[PDB]
Amino acid sequence: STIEEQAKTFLDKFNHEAEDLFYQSSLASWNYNTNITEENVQNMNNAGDKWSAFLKEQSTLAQMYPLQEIQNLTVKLQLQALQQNGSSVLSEDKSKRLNTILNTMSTIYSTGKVCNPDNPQECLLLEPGLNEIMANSLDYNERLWAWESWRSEVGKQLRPLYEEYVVLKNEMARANHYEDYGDYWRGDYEVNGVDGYDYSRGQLIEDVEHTFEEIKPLYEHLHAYVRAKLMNAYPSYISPIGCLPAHLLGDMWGRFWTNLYSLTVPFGQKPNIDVTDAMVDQAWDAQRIFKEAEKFFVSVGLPNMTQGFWENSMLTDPGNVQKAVCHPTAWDLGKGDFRILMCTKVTMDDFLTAHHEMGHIQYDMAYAAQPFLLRNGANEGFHEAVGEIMSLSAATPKHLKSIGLLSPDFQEDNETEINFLLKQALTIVGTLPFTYMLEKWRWMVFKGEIPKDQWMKKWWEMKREIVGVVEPVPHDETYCDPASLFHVSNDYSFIRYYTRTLYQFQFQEALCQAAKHEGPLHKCDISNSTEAGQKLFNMLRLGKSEPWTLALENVVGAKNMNVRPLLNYFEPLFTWLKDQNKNSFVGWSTDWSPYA
Amino acid sequence: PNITNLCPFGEVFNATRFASVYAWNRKRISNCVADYSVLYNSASFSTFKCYGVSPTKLNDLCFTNVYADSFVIRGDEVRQIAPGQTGKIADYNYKLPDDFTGCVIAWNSNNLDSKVGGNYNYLYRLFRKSNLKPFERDISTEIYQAGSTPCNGVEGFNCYFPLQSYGFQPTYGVGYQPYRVVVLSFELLHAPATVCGPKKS
Ligand SMILES: *[C@@H]1O[C@H](CO)[C@@H](O)[C@H](O)[C@H]1NC(C)=O
Ligand SMILES: *[C@@H]1O[C@H](CO)[C@@H](O)[C@H](O)[C@H]1NC(C)=O
Ligand SMILES: *[C@@H]1O[C@H](CO)[C@@H](O)[C@H](O)[C@H]1NC(C)=O
Ligand SMILES: *[C@@H]1O[C@H](CO)[C@@H](O)[C@H](O)[C@H]1NC(C)=O
Ligand SMILES: *[C@@H]1O[C@H](CO)[C@@H](O)[C@H](O)[C@H]1NC(C)=O
Ligand SMILES: *[C@@H]1O[C@H](CO)[C@@H](O)[C@H](O)[C@H]1NC(C)=O
Ligand SMILES: *[C@@H]1O[C@H](CO)[C@@H](O)[C@H](O)[C@H]1NC(C)=O
Repeated sequence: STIEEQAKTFLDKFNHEAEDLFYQSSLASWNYNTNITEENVQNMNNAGDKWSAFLKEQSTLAQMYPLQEIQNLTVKLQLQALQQNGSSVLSEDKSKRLNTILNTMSTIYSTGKVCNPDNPQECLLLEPGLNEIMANSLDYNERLWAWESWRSEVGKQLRPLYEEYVVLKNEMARANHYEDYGDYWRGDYEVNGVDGYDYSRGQLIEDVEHTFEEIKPLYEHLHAYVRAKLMNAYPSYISPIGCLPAHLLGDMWGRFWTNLYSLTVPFGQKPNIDVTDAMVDQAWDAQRIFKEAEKFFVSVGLPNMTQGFWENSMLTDPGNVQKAVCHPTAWDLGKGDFRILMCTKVTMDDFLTAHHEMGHIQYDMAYAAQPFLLRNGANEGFHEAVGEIMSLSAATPKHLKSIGLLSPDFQEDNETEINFLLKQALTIVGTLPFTYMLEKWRWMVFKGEIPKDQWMKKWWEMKREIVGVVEPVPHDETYCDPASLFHVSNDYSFIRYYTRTLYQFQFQEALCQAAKHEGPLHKCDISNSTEAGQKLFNMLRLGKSEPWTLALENVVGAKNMNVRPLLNYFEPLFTWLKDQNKNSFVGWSTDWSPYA
Repeated sequence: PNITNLCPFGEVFNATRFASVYAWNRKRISNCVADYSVLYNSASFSTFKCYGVSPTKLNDLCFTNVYADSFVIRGDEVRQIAPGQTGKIADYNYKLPDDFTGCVIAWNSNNLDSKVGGNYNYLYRLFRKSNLKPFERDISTEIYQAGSTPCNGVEGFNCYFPLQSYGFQPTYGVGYQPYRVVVLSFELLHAPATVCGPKKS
C-alpha cells in the first residue's frame, strides 16, 4: 500500500537474502584465510563477485523508494545505507579505470621490493624485513637509506596513479552529491533527522582541530623528551631547537613511536611488567589464553562465547603444510557464527590481542539482534574502541595479579607507572598528530586547497608544523611520500584511529566511574563490575540503529567526542614530563636546523 | 489387561525427513494407546513446554483425537510456537490459538538437517497479506503484491515470491540451527474418547 510498507517488505527480502549471500562470501573468505590455496582464491573471488553484483542490483532496486516519505528512523537508516551509489554512478570506463588503479596500487604496495644499489642479487620486501630494520637499527645512514629508497621507488611509481585517483574519486563524490571525496569519508559521522543529536560533515573537521589543540601541550612535552633521548642516542644529527629527523621514529612512516621504548625508557634499571615467563612456567596454551579472556568478559556481565566459536576458530598456527594469514582478525560471518583467526603465541602481546579480538567478537555478538544492514558500529571509531578498552583493562597490574599471572608481592611504585605510561603514550599519543596531519592533508588534497604542483611543499610544511618531524633531504613533486602507507594507498579512511583513540579513553572513564574505581585511570580494571558491563552493553546492543552521538550519551553522557579523558589518563606522565623538561626546550622550530 | 497397539510416535518423532513450516505435516492420532512418559523422560528434547495440561497427568487422561503437527524452524523461532506470540512463523507460517491445550516439543537437529553446502529444502513463508488463523495451512505459491502494480505472476519490483528457503549449515549459531518441532494438540469431543493412556497392572 504505502511507500513505507513497501520499503519495509523490500528490506525484509533484502535482509533475508543478503544475510545468506554474506555468509557464503564470508565463509569463502575464511576458507581462503585459513587455507591459502588457488581453488579457495577462486571460490573467494566468485563469492565476492556475487555479493558485489547483488549489492549493485539491490541498491538499484532500493533507490526507487524516495527517502522523504519514510518516517521510521530505522527503516530510513537502512534505506540510506542501501541507496548509496558508490562507484555505480560513475561511467563504466572510468569505473573500470578506478578499479584497475586500486588493484595495481594494491599489487605495488604488496609486492614492492627494494634493496641497496650495487648489491641487487637479493632484495627485501617491506612486510618481511624492512619493518625489523626500521624498528631495531641504530645506524643513521642505514635507516636513511631504507627510508629514502622505499619512498623513492614507491612514490615514483605511485605519483601519477595517485593523481588519477584523486580526480576519479572527486568525480565520483561530486556525482554522489558530495563536495569531495573527503566529504564522502566524513559522511560516516553524519547524523541527520534526530532532534538535538544531529551531526554535520563540516563539524568533524572543527571538532578534530578543537581536540588536537588540547592534545598539543602533551605532545609537545613528549616530543621534547623524545628529542632529548634521541639526541643522546644520535649525538650530532638532532638539534635542540628543531624537529625530529623522519627516519628515526622507530617505524617506516612515523605511525607509531612504540619502537623507541628501549631508547627512551625513563627507568631502565627498574623491571618491566612482562608476564611471558610466568605463562611459560605454568604452560599456558592459546586455549587457556582465550578461556581467560572469556572469564574476563563473563566477569563484567557480557555473554560468553558460543560452542561454534570454540569449534570453528583457528587459535593456533596449523602447520607447515597448511598456509594461513598470520594477522589476527575477528570474523562475524553472519547467522550467529563468530570466529577468531589468530596465530597465538605465548606472549603478552598475543594475550592482549586475544582480549582485543574477543572484544571485537563481543561487539559483533551484541548487535546480532539488529537487521543485517544495521549490523555495524555506530561509526567507524566505536568498533575499534571497544577492543582497545579491553586491551587497556587487561594490561593493568591489577588484572594480572587477579588472574595469577603476576606475583602478589610485586611492588607497584611510581617509576613503573611512569615508564608504562610512557610506552602507552608512544603507542597512543604519538599516533595522534600523524593521523590528524595525514587526514587534514588528504582532505585539503580532495578539496582542491592544495594544487598538484604544491602537494609536497605543503605536506612537509604540515609535518613540521603539526607533527614536528623534518624531512632528511628535500623532496620534489616526483615523489609520492604519503602513499607509501597501507591505508592511503588502498582507499581506507584514516580518521578512525583519531576518533578511536578519543573514544577509547572516554569509554574507559565512563566504565571506571561505573565500576567505582578510586585511583588513577590507568590503574583501573573493569572486571567484576556488572553495572559497567550493563552500561557497555546498552550501547553494544544498539549497533548502527541509533546515532553515534546518542550512543556516546548512553555511555559517557556527552553528545560529542571529548579530549579530557585522554589528558586525565596521562596526567601523572604529563606532570613527570613537565618536571623533566625544565632544562630542555619544549616545542620545535619549523626551520632546517637539525638536517636538510 | 495386557496392552498393545501403541500410538505411532516413531513415525512422527523419528521421521527421516520433516516438512517445512509453511507446509507443516498434520497426523491425526486415533484408536491406540499413547505412552507419554517415553517422550517426557527422554533427554533428547530441548523444549517440552506444555500449555493447558501438565505432563504428569498425560499418562492418565484420555482424549478423542491427538493432532501431531511436525515442521522445522530456526533456533530463535522456537519461542514463537506459543499462544499469543508474534513473528514470521506465528503470523505467516504456523499460528497457535490462545485457548490451546497440548504440548510443544522441539529439539536441535543440526546433525541431520544441515549440510556443508547449505540445506535449502526447508522453506518458510515470508510474506502474506493477512495473519493466519489458528491451525491453518497455506501452501500457496502465488506472488506477494506489496505495491499497487499487478505482479502478473513474475517476481519483479514490489512483487516477491513469498516462500524463502532456510540455509541450514552445521557451522551456524544455536539461534540459527534447525530445530524439529512437534506440536501435540489434545481435544475432547462428544464422540467416545479413544486415545487413552496406558493402564498400570
Ligand atoms: C586445506 O587445503 C588442502 C588442499 O586440498 C586440503 O587437503 C586440506 O584438507 C585443507 N585443510 C582443512 C583443515 O580442511
Ligand atoms: C520501525 O520499524 C521496526 C521494524 O523494522 C519496528 O519494530 C519499529 O517499532 C519501528 N519504529 C517506529 C518508531 O515505528
Ligand atoms: C544514484 O545514481 C542515480 C543515477 O543518476 C541517481 O538518479 C540517484 O539519485 C543516485 N542516488 C543517490 C542517493 O544520490
Ligand atoms: C555460557 O554460559 C551459559 C550460562 O552460564 C552456560 O550454560 C554455557 O554452557 C556457557 N557456554 C560455554 C561454552 O561454556
Ligand atoms: C616517586 O616517589 C618518590 C617519593 O615521593 C619521589 O621521591 C620520586 O621522585 C617519585 N618518582 C617519580 C618518577 O615520580
Ligand atoms: C573477579 O571475580 C573472580 C571470581 O570470583 C575472582 O577470582 C577475581 O579475583 C575477581 N577479581 C578481583 C579483582 O577481585
Ligand atoms: C527416536 O530416536 C531416539 C534416538 O535414537 C530413540 O531413543 C527413541 O526411542 C526413538 N523413538 C521415539 C518415539 O522417541
